[PDB]
Amino acid sequence: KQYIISEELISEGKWVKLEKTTYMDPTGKTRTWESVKRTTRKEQTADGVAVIPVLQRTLHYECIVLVKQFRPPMGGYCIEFPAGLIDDGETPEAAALRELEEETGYKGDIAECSPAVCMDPGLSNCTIHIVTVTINGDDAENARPKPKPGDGEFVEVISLPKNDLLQRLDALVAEEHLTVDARVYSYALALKHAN
Amino acid sequence: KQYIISEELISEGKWVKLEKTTYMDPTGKTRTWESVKRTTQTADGVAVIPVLQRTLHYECIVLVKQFRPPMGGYCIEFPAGLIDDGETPEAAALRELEEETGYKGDIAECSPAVCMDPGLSNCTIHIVTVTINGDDAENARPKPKPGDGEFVEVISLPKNDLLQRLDALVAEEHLTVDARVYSYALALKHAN
Ligand SMILES: CN1CCC(n2nc(-c3ccc(Oc4ccccc4)cc3)c3c(N)ncnc32)CC1
Ligand SMILES: CN1CCC(n2nc(-c3ccc(Oc4ccccc4)cc3)c3c(N)ncnc32)CC1
Repeated sequence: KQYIISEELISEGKWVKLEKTTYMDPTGKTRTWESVKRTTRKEQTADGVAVIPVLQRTLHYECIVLVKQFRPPMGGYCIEFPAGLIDDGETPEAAALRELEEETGYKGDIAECSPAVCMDPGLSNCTIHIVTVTINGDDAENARPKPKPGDGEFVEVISLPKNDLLQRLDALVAEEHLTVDARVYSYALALKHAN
Repeated sequence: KQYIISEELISEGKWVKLEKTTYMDPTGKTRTWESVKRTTQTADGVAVIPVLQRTLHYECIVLVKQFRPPMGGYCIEFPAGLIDDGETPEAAALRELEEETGYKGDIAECSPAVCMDPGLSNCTIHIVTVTINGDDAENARPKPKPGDGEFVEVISLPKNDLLQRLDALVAEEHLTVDARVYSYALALKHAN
Protein backbone atom coordinates (compact mmCIF):
# COMPACT_ATOMS: atom_id res chain seq x y z
CA LYS A 1 0.00 0.00 0.00
CA GLN A 2 3.09 2.26 0.71
CA TYR A 3 5.95 2.94 -1.79
CA ILE A 4 8.60 5.54 -2.74
CA ILE A 5 7.62 8.51 -5.01
CA SER A 6 10.98 10.41 -5.28
CA GLU A 7 14.53 10.51 -3.80
CA GLU A 8 15.96 14.08 -3.97
CA LEU A 9 19.71 14.37 -3.04
CA ILE A 10 20.07 17.01 -0.22
CA SER A 11 23.91 16.76 0.27
CA GLU A 12 26.57 14.16 -0.86
CA GLY A 13 29.64 13.57 1.42
CA LYS A 14 32.85 11.55 0.66
CA TRP A 15 31.45 8.37 2.34
CA VAL A 16 27.71 9.01 2.90
CA LYS A 17 24.88 11.19 1.40
CA LEU A 18 21.59 12.66 2.79
CA GLU A 19 18.39 12.39 0.59
CA LYS A 20 14.77 13.70 0.91
CA THR A 21 12.60 10.59 0.37
CA THR A 22 9.02 11.42 -0.71
CA TYR A 23 6.71 8.38 -0.13
CA MET A 24 2.97 7.49 -0.30
CA ASP A 25 1.34 6.59 3.07
CA PRO A 26 -1.56 4.04 3.18
CA THR A 27 -4.21 6.87 3.09
CA GLY A 28 -3.03 7.98 -0.42
CA LYS A 29 -1.36 11.03 1.26
CA THR A 30 2.34 11.86 0.56
CA ARG A 31 4.95 12.39 3.32
CA THR A 32 8.77 12.92 3.31
CA TRP A 33 11.69 11.40 5.23
CA GLU A 34 15.40 12.29 5.60
CA SER A 35 17.29 9.11 4.51
CA VAL A 36 21.04 8.25 4.56
CA LYS A 37 22.79 6.17 1.82
CA ARG A 38 26.48 5.32 1.20
CA THR A 39 27.90 7.45 -1.69
CA THR A 40 29.41 4.27 -3.30
CA ARG A 41 26.69 1.69 -4.39
CA LYS A 42 27.20 -1.90 -3.01
CA GLU A 43 27.83 -4.48 -5.85
CA GLN A 44 27.28 -7.29 -3.21
CA THR A 45 23.55 -7.54 -2.18
CA ALA A 46 24.27 -6.33 1.44
CA ASP A 47 26.60 -3.59 2.77
CA GLY A 48 28.62 -5.32 5.55
CA VAL A 49 28.88 -8.15 8.13
CA ALA A 50 28.67 -8.22 11.95
CA VAL A 51 30.66 -11.24 13.27
CA ILE A 52 29.42 -13.16 16.38
CA PRO A 53 32.76 -14.75 17.42
CA VAL A 54 32.55 -17.61 19.99
CA LEU A 55 35.93 -18.36 21.67
CA GLN A 56 35.78 -22.11 22.53
CA ARG A 57 38.48 -23.52 24.89
CA THR A 58 38.61 -26.74 27.00
CA LEU A 59 38.86 -25.98 30.79
CA HIS A 60 37.42 -22.46 30.04
CA TYR A 61 33.92 -20.94 29.65
CA GLU A 62 32.77 -20.14 26.08
CA CYS A 63 33.56 -16.41 25.50
CA ILE A 64 31.97 -13.93 23.00
CA VAL A 65 34.77 -11.76 21.45
CA LEU A 66 33.86 -8.03 21.22
CA VAL A 67 35.84 -4.91 20.12
CA LYS A 68 36.30 -1.58 22.03
CA GLN A 69 36.69 1.09 19.27
CA PHE A 70 36.69 4.91 19.50
CA ARG A 71 33.68 5.91 17.30
CA PRO A 72 33.75 9.53 16.05
CA PRO A 73 29.94 9.72 15.40
CA MET A 74 29.36 8.80 19.11
CA GLY A 75 32.31 10.93 20.39
CA GLY A 76 33.28 7.93 22.57
CA TYR A 77 34.26 4.24 22.79
CA CYS A 78 31.67 1.57 21.78
CA ILE A 79 31.66 -2.20 22.46
CA GLU A 80 30.43 -3.92 19.26
CA PHE A 81 30.64 -7.21 17.32
CA PRO A 82 33.63 -7.19 14.95
CA ALA A 83 32.07 -5.72 11.75
CA GLY A 84 33.20 -4.26 8.40
CA LEU A 85 32.07 -3.61 4.80
CA ILE A 86 32.10 -6.50 2.25
CA ASP A 87 34.93 -6.06 -0.37
CA ASP A 88 33.65 -6.10 -4.02
CA GLY A 89 33.15 -9.75 -5.18
CA GLU A 90 33.58 -11.37 -1.70
CA THR A 91 31.15 -13.77 0.11
CA PRO A 92 29.72 -12.55 3.48
CA GLU A 93 31.41 -15.67 4.96
CA ALA A 94 34.82 -14.66 3.44
CA ALA A 95 34.24 -11.10 4.77
CA ALA A 96 33.38 -12.26 8.35
CA LEU A 97 36.58 -14.43 8.62
CA ARG A 98 38.69 -11.56 7.13
CA GLU A 99 37.13 -8.87 9.46
CA LEU A 100 37.57 -11.19 12.50
CA GLU A 101 41.27 -11.95 11.82
CA GLU A 102 41.90 -8.20 11.08
CA GLU A 103 40.13 -6.81 14.21
CA THR A 104 40.99 -9.66 16.71
CA GLY A 105 43.80 -11.73 15.06
CA TYR A 106 41.64 -14.89 15.50
CA LYS A 107 41.43 -17.49 12.68
CA GLY A 108 37.84 -18.91 12.97
CA ASP A 109 35.38 -21.27 11.19
CA ILE A 110 31.88 -20.35 9.84
CA ALA A 111 28.85 -21.60 11.84
CA GLU A 112 25.93 -19.86 10.07
CA CYS A 113 25.15 -16.66 8.14
CA SER A 114 22.00 -14.48 8.56
CA PRO A 115 20.19 -13.09 5.52
CA ALA A 116 20.63 -9.30 4.99
CA VAL A 117 19.15 -7.50 8.08
CA CYS A 118 18.67 -3.69 8.41
CA MET A 119 21.09 -1.92 10.84
CA ASP A 120 19.20 1.44 11.20
CA PRO A 121 15.94 1.26 9.17
CA GLY A 122 14.52 4.61 10.46
CA LEU A 123 17.66 6.41 9.12
CA SER A 124 19.79 4.31 6.68
CA ASN A 125 19.30 1.50 4.07
CA CYS A 126 22.37 -0.19 5.67
CA THR A 127 21.91 -4.02 5.58
CA ILE A 128 24.39 -6.56 7.09
CA HIS A 129 24.83 -10.35 7.38
CA ILE A 130 25.09 -11.44 11.04
CA VAL A 131 27.73 -14.20 10.66
CA THR A 132 28.14 -16.74 13.52
CA VAL A 133 31.82 -17.86 13.81
CA THR A 134 33.52 -20.47 16.09
CA ILE A 135 37.12 -20.00 17.38
CA ASN A 136 39.12 -23.09 18.51
CA GLY A 137 41.15 -21.33 21.26
CA ASP A 138 43.07 -24.59 22.09
CA ASP A 139 44.42 -24.59 18.47
CA ALA A 140 47.97 -23.12 18.00
CA GLU A 141 46.71 -20.62 15.31
CA ASN A 142 44.76 -18.89 18.16
CA ALA A 143 47.57 -19.15 20.81
CA ARG A 144 49.19 -15.82 19.70
CA PRO A 145 46.26 -14.05 17.91
CA LYS A 146 48.10 -11.44 15.69
CA PRO A 147 45.58 -8.80 14.45
CA LYS A 148 46.05 -7.31 10.90
CA PRO A 149 44.00 -4.18 11.88
CA GLY A 150 44.10 -2.26 8.54
CA ASP A 151 44.68 1.49 8.19
CA GLY A 152 43.14 3.97 10.68
CA GLU A 153 41.52 1.05 12.63
CA PHE A 154 42.42 0.97 16.42
CA VAL A 155 40.61 -2.03 17.99
CA GLU A 156 40.90 -3.36 21.57
CA VAL A 157 39.69 -7.03 21.88
CA ILE A 158 37.30 -7.86 24.82
CA SER A 159 36.33 -11.58 25.27
CA LEU A 160 33.43 -12.08 27.78
CA PRO A 161 31.89 -15.39 28.97
CA LYS A 162 28.53 -16.22 27.20
CA ASN A 163 26.99 -17.38 30.56
CA ASP A 164 27.54 -13.97 32.31
CA LEU A 165 27.41 -11.59 29.28
CA LEU A 166 24.54 -9.15 30.15
CA GLN A 167 25.74 -8.63 33.79
CA ARG A 168 29.43 -8.48 32.61
CA LEU A 169 28.46 -5.70 30.10
CA ASP A 170 26.45 -3.69 32.72
CA ALA A 171 29.71 -3.83 34.83
CA LEU A 172 31.89 -2.45 31.94
CA VAL A 173 29.35 0.36 31.11
CA ALA A 174 29.31 1.52 34.80
CA GLU A 175 33.13 0.89 35.33
CA GLU A 176 34.21 3.02 32.25
CA HIS A 177 32.71 5.79 30.00
CA LEU A 178 31.72 3.09 27.42
CA THR A 179 28.63 2.37 25.21
CA VAL A 180 27.38 -1.09 24.09
CA ASP A 181 26.14 -1.72 20.51
CA ALA A 182 22.32 -2.35 20.49
CA ARG A 183 22.84 -5.74 18.70
CA VAL A 184 25.45 -6.93 21.32
CA TYR A 185 23.01 -5.92 24.14
CA SER A 186 20.00 -7.52 22.26
CA TYR A 187 22.07 -10.74 21.87
CA ALA A 188 23.11 -10.70 25.60
CA LEU A 189 19.51 -10.01 26.77
CA ALA A 190 18.30 -13.12 24.82
CA LEU A 191 21.01 -15.32 26.49
CA LYS A 192 19.55 -14.49 29.97
CA HIS A 193 15.88 -14.84 28.79
CA ALA A 194 16.61 -18.22 27.09
CA ASN A 195 18.12 -20.25 30.04
CA LYS B 1 45.04 9.86 23.29
CA GLN B 2 41.74 10.03 21.25
CA TYR B 3 39.07 12.82 21.36
CA ILE B 4 36.92 15.02 19.01
CA ILE B 5 38.68 18.21 17.73
CA SER B 6 35.98 19.97 15.64
CA GLU B 7 32.61 19.46 13.87
CA GLU B 8 32.07 21.27 10.54
CA LEU B 9 28.37 21.17 9.45
CA ILE B 10 28.14 19.68 5.88
CA SER B 11 24.29 19.86 5.48
CA GLU B 12 21.43 20.44 8.02
CA GLY B 13 18.00 18.81 7.34
CA LYS B 14 14.68 19.43 9.24
CA TRP B 15 15.21 16.27 11.38
CA VAL B 16 18.88 15.25 10.92
CA LYS B 17 22.23 16.92 9.96
CA LEU B 18 25.53 15.60 8.51
CA GLU B 19 28.86 16.95 10.02
CA LYS B 20 32.59 16.45 9.14
CA THR B 21 34.04 15.35 12.51
CA THR B 22 37.79 15.99 12.91
CA TYR B 23 39.22 13.72 15.68
CA MET B 24 42.66 12.69 17.07
CA ASP B 25 43.72 9.01 16.62
CA PRO B 26 46.01 7.39 19.28
CA THR B 27 49.21 8.01 17.20
CA GLY B 28 48.75 11.84 17.46
CA LYS B 29 47.52 11.89 13.80
CA THR B 30 44.20 13.70 13.07
CA ARG B 31 41.50 12.09 10.87
CA THR B 32 38.01 13.09 9.64
CA TRP B 33 34.65 11.20 9.69
CA GLU B 34 31.13 11.95 8.34
CA SER B 35 28.80 11.82 11.43
CA VAL B 36 24.97 12.13 11.61
CA LYS B 37 23.19 13.96 14.51
CA ARG B 38 19.62 15.16 15.27
CA THR B 39 18.95 18.80 14.19
CA THR B 40 17.65 19.28 17.81
CA GLN B 41 17.20 13.37 27.58
CA THR B 42 20.00 10.80 28.37
CA ALA B 43 19.08 8.48 25.40
CA ASP B 44 17.06 9.21 22.19
CA GLY B 45 14.36 6.47 22.12
CA VAL B 46 13.34 2.94 23.26
CA ALA B 47 13.08 -0.47 21.55
CA VAL B 48 10.49 -2.67 23.37
CA ILE B 49 11.14 -6.48 23.64
CA PRO B 50 7.52 -7.60 24.21
CA VAL B 51 7.01 -11.22 25.40
CA LEU B 52 3.39 -12.40 24.91
CA GLN B 53 2.87 -14.96 27.74
CA ARG B 54 -0.24 -17.21 27.44
CA THR B 55 -0.94 -20.49 29.32
CA LEU B 56 -0.75 -23.76 27.23
CA HIS B 57 1.05 -21.81 24.42
CA TYR B 58 4.71 -20.95 23.60
CA GLU B 59 5.90 -17.44 24.59
CA CYS B 60 5.53 -15.16 21.50
CA ILE B 61 7.76 -12.13 20.67
CA VAL B 62 5.52 -9.23 19.43
CA LEU B 63 7.08 -7.47 16.39
CA VAL B 64 5.88 -4.67 14.03
CA LYS B 65 5.88 -4.61 10.18
CA GLN B 66 6.48 -0.89 9.36
CA PHE B 67 7.23 0.82 6.01
CA ARG B 68 10.74 2.34 6.35
CA PRO B 69 11.52 5.08 3.77
CA PRO B 70 15.36 4.77 4.19
CA MET B 71 15.05 1.00 3.30
CA GLY B 72 12.41 1.61 0.56
CA GLY B 73 10.44 -1.31 2.04
CA TYR B 74 8.81 -2.95 5.07
CA CYS B 75 10.98 -3.99 8.06
CA ILE B 76 10.23 -6.29 11.01
CA GLU B 77 11.48 -4.63 14.22
CA PHE B 78 10.77 -4.37 17.96
CA PRO B 79 8.07 -1.79 18.79
CA ALA B 80 10.10 1.45 19.19
CA GLY B 81 9.57 5.22 19.49
CA LEU B 82 11.14 8.50 20.71
CA ILE B 83 11.03 9.26 24.49
CA ASP B 84 8.58 12.22 25.09
CA ASP B 85 10.10 15.23 26.97
CA GLY B 86 10.32 14.43 30.73
CA GLU B 87 9.22 10.73 30.48
CA THR B 88 10.97 7.57 31.88
CA PRO B 89 12.24 5.05 29.26
CA GLU B 90 9.95 2.53 31.06
CA ALA B 91 6.90 4.88 30.66
CA ALA B 92 7.88 5.34 26.97
CA ALA B 93 8.20 1.57 26.27
CA LEU B 94 4.73 0.77 27.80
CA ARG B 95 3.17 3.77 25.95
CA GLU B 96 4.80 2.85 22.55
CA LEU B 97 3.73 -0.81 23.02
CA GLU B 98 0.04 0.01 23.81
CA GLU B 99 0.00 2.54 20.91
CA GLU B 100 1.61 0.24 18.25
CA THR B 101 0.18 -3.17 19.46
CA GLY B 102 -2.83 -2.35 21.77
CA TYR B 103 -1.18 -4.51 24.52
CA LYS B 104 -0.89 -3.32 28.16
CA GLY B 105 2.50 -4.73 29.39
CA ASP B 106 4.61 -4.85 32.62
CA ILE B 107 8.33 -3.84 32.86
CA ALA B 108 10.93 -6.63 33.30
CA GLU B 109 14.20 -4.68 32.88
CA CYS B 110 15.58 -1.61 31.04
CA SER B 111 18.97 -1.51 29.21
CA PRO B 112 21.40 1.38 29.69
CA ALA B 113 21.75 3.65 26.62
CA VAL B 114 23.00 1.42 23.74
CA CYS B 115 24.36 2.90 20.46
CA MET B 116 22.08 2.13 17.47
CA ASP B 117 24.56 3.00 14.65
CA PRO B 118 27.93 3.94 16.23
CA GLY B 119 29.83 4.01 12.86
CA LEU B 120 27.37 6.69 11.56
CA SER B 121 25.19 8.33 14.29
CA ASN B 122 25.35 9.26 18.03
CA CYS B 123 21.87 7.63 18.32
CA THR B 124 21.38 5.75 21.64
CA ILE B 125 18.24 3.83 22.82
CA HIS B 126 17.05 1.93 25.93
CA ILE B 127 16.13 -1.68 25.09
CA VAL B 128 13.20 -2.26 27.50
CA THR B 129 12.20 -5.91 28.27
CA VAL B 130 8.39 -6.15 28.78
CA THR B 131 6.03 -9.05 29.73
CA ILE B 132 2.41 -9.31 28.39
CA ASN B 133 -0.17 -11.51 30.22
CA GLY B 134 -2.22 -12.51 27.11
CA ASP B 135 -4.59 -14.47 29.46
CA ASP B 136 -5.52 -11.12 31.14
CA ALA B 137 -8.73 -9.30 29.95
CA GLU B 138 -6.86 -5.99 29.14
CA ASN B 139 -4.99 -8.02 26.40
CA ALA B 140 -8.12 -9.97 25.19
CA ARG B 141 -9.07 -7.66 22.24
CA PRO B 142 -5.72 -5.82 21.64
CA LYS B 143 -6.86 -2.63 19.77
CA PRO B 144 -3.79 -0.61 18.62
CA LYS B 145 -4.43 3.22 18.80
CA PRO B 146 -1.36 4.25 16.68
CA GLY B 147 -0.33 7.96 16.40
CA ASP B 148 -1.31 9.93 13.24
CA GLY B 149 0.99 9.16 10.27
CA GLU B 150 2.08 5.90 12.04
CA PHE B 151 0.91 2.74 10.10
CA VAL B 152 2.09 -0.39 12.04
CA GLU B 153 1.12 -4.07 11.42
CA VAL B 154 1.51 -6.39 14.51
CA ILE B 155 3.31 -9.78 14.01
CA SER B 156 3.46 -12.21 17.02
CA LEU B 157 6.09 -15.01 16.55
CA PRO B 158 6.70 -17.97 18.91
CA LYS B 159 9.93 -17.38 20.98
CA ASN B 160 10.82 -21.15 20.73
CA ASP B 161 10.91 -21.10 16.88
CA LEU B 162 11.96 -17.44 16.27
CA LEU B 163 15.20 -17.64 14.20
CA GLN B 164 13.77 -20.32 11.82
CA ARG B 165 10.36 -18.47 11.72
CA LEU B 166 12.19 -15.20 10.70
CA ASP B 167 14.30 -16.91 7.97
CA ALA B 168 10.90 -18.19 6.60
CA LEU B 169 9.36 -14.64 6.51
CA VAL B 170 12.46 -13.14 4.75
CA ALA B 171 12.43 -15.91 2.05
CA GLU B 172 8.55 -16.00 1.76
CA GLU B 173 8.10 -12.16 1.21
CA HIS B 174 10.01 -9.01 0.06
CA LEU B 175 10.63 -8.07 3.77
CA THR B 176 13.65 -7.12 5.95
CA VAL B 177 14.27 -8.16 9.59
CA ASP B 178 15.94 -5.59 11.91
CA ALA B 179 19.46 -6.64 13.07
CA ARG B 180 18.45 -6.21 16.79
CA VAL B 181 15.46 -8.65 16.38
CA TYR B 182 17.73 -11.18 14.52
CA SER B 183 20.52 -10.74 17.19
CA TYR B 184 17.97 -11.59 19.97
CA ALA B 185 16.72 -14.71 18.06
CA LEU B 186 20.28 -15.93 17.28
CA ALA B 187 21.13 -15.73 21.05
CA LEU B 188 18.05 -17.87 21.95
CA LYS B 189 19.52 -20.83 19.93
CA HIS B 190 23.16 -20.12 21.05
CA ALA B 191 22.18 -19.90 24.78
CA ASN B 192 23.08 -22.62 27.36
C1 LIG C 1 6.57 12.97 15.13
N1 LIG C 1 7.71 12.95 14.20
C2 LIG C 1 7.76 11.66 13.48
C3 LIG C 1 8.91 11.65 12.47
C4 LIG C 1 10.19 11.91 13.23
N2 LIG C 1 11.39 11.77 12.39
N3 LIG C 1 12.53 11.32 12.97
C5 LIG C 1 13.47 11.24 12.04
C6 LIG C 1 14.78 10.73 12.48
C7 LIG C 1 15.30 9.56 11.94
C8 LIG C 1 16.51 9.05 12.38
C9 LIG C 1 17.19 9.69 13.39
O1 LIG C 1 18.40 9.11 13.76
C10 LIG C 1 19.25 9.65 14.72
C11 LIG C 1 18.81 9.71 16.02
C12 LIG C 1 19.65 10.24 16.98
C13 LIG C 1 20.92 10.67 16.66
C14 LIG C 1 21.35 10.58 15.35
C15 LIG C 1 20.52 10.06 14.37
C16 LIG C 1 16.68 10.84 13.97
C17 LIG C 1 15.47 11.34 13.53
C18 LIG C 1 12.93 11.61 10.80
C19 LIG C 1 13.37 11.74 9.46
N4 LIG C 1 14.61 11.44 9.08
N5 LIG C 1 12.49 12.17 8.53
C20 LIG C 1 11.24 12.45 8.92
N6 LIG C 1 10.70 12.37 10.14
C21 LIG C 1 11.58 11.94 11.06
C22 LIG C 1 10.13 13.25 13.93
C23 LIG C 1 8.97 13.24 14.90
C1 LIG D 1 38.48 1.43 4.56
N1 LIG D 1 37.18 2.07 4.85
C2 LIG D 1 37.17 3.45 4.34
C3 LIG D 1 35.85 4.15 4.62
C4 LIG D 1 35.55 4.13 6.11
N2 LIG D 1 34.29 4.83 6.41
N3 LIG D 1 33.05 4.24 6.29
C5 LIG D 1 32.12 5.14 6.62
C6 LIG D 1 30.69 4.75 6.62
C7 LIG D 1 29.98 4.74 7.82
C8 LIG D 1 28.64 4.40 7.85
C9 LIG D 1 27.99 4.07 6.69
O1 LIG D 1 26.64 3.76 6.87
C10 LIG D 1 25.83 3.24 5.87
C11 LIG D 1 26.16 2.05 5.25
C12 LIG D 1 25.33 1.55 4.27
C13 LIG D 1 24.18 2.22 3.91
C14 LIG D 1 23.86 3.40 4.54
C15 LIG D 1 24.68 3.92 5.53
C16 LIG D 1 28.66 4.08 5.48
C17 LIG D 1 30.01 4.41 5.45
C18 LIG D 1 32.75 6.35 6.95
C19 LIG D 1 32.37 7.64 7.36
N4 LIG D 1 31.10 8.01 7.55
N5 LIG D 1 33.33 8.57 7.58
C20 LIG D 1 34.61 8.20 7.39
N6 LIG D 1 35.10 7.03 7.00
C21 LIG D 1 34.14 6.12 6.79
C22 LIG D 1 35.55 2.70 6.64
C23 LIG D 1 36.87 2.02 6.30
